[PDB]
Amino acid sequence: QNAQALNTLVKQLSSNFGAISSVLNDILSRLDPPEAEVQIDRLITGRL
Amino acid sequence: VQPTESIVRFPNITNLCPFGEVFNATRFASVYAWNRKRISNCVADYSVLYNSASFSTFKCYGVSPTKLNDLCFTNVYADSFVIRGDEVRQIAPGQTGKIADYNYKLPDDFTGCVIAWNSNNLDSKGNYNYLYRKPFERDIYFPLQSYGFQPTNVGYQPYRVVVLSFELLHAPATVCGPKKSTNLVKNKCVNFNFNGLTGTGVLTESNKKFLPFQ
Amino acid sequence: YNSASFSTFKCYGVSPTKLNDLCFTNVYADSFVIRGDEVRQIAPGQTG
Amino acid sequence: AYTNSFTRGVYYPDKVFRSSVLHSTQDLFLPFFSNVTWFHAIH
Amino acid sequence: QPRTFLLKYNENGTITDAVDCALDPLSETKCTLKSFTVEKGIYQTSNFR
Ligand SMILES: *[C@@H]1O[C@H](CO)[C@@H](O)[C@H](O)[C@H]1NC(C)=O
Ligand SMILES: *[C@@H]1O[C@H](CO)[C@@H](O)[C@H](O)[C@H]1NC(C)=O
Repeated sequence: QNAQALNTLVKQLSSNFGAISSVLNDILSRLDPPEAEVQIDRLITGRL
Repeated sequence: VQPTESIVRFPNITNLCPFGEVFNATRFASVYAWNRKRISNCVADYSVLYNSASFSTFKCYGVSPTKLNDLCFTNVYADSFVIRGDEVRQIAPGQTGKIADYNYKLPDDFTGCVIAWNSNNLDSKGNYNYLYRKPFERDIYFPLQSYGFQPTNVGYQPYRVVVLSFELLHAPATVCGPKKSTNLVKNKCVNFNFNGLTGTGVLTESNKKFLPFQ
Repeated sequence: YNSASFSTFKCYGVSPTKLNDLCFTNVYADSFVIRGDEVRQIAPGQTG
Repeated sequence: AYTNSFTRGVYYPDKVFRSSVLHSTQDLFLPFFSNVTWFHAIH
Repeated sequence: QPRTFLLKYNENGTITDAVDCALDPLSETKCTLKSFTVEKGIYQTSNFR
């Protein structure tokens, strides 16, 4: 049960939550801040 | 542990990309049946395009034009065609109207740039050649029409457009920015960048048996 | 806001109707000429 | 003419190494135990 | 056809086996558990409609 809950928490980093990519470093390489923040707010909301 | 230095690892290729052969073509295609060059195995300066006074717009989606020189793509697809100056509004993802459906439907999730400019100097004469009417479909009784361009035409003037669509796949990259490679560093915490895949970590050489395509 | 002369009156973070309700520590007024095409660029997060 | 696919015709779905792991992909695959049409070069 | 497959990558990172998750109910069970071995039990693999 502990291992399943950790594996589930780690695996949830791969999810988009509606961002254009689930990788934070993609958004920061691709997008300038005024448009990047809209994508990162979706990732923060899902990861939180 | 904060990273000690940055490491940049782009492919060992230096030939400049053929954008000039798109942007200065003798004729841009009739929009009902647009044309599409593929760029691959070259170095892509985007600042030479974005800095140019020649462009009435340079609008990008899924990427910011300021960032394009950091990216490293597997292919780049450049569409080329002519439209009236009002219709540049319809060349964007999620639009509605005659250009947005009947000849050049963009994907709803497009990552790319639309680069458009007035060409009333060179496409007007009138000239009646440029013929008009799913995502990246060519829409070859049936509807056929063509634009009437005279230099006296602003919304009815000819605009030339290039649309760059970017391939962010995980394959070996081939269309990469001017950002020059560093040496590799091992057993040290570094701000690494392989083909635009940025991260931070201790790089160390591995015993893992990657198959030749991986 | 009531003048016919202003071709645009675009406000951010406040509505032009509401401004008579407010007090500010300061107003700065930044004054310049541009070509009409670049009036788009005079906004938070715009580019060019 | 027909024969069975059995479990033939799986392929590496992406350009990625993975090891000692089970990965559930969804992609265009040949379905297991489906029929495959069978033809000849000659005779 | 568009299908979910569960792929067994071995120690050397070659795919050595797979489960077609839409073939039969045992294959849905293997894919529900992300596992090629299934222990004795009752497994809620799907919802039908
Ligand atoms: C188009 O032609 C001009 C003049 O020959 C040249 O300076 C320019 O570099 C060409 N365009 C591009 C995008 O290279
Ligand atoms: C894994 O690789 C090693 C070295 O090539 C080899 O001896 C071994 O037989 C391989 N095992 C499998 C199951 O492929």
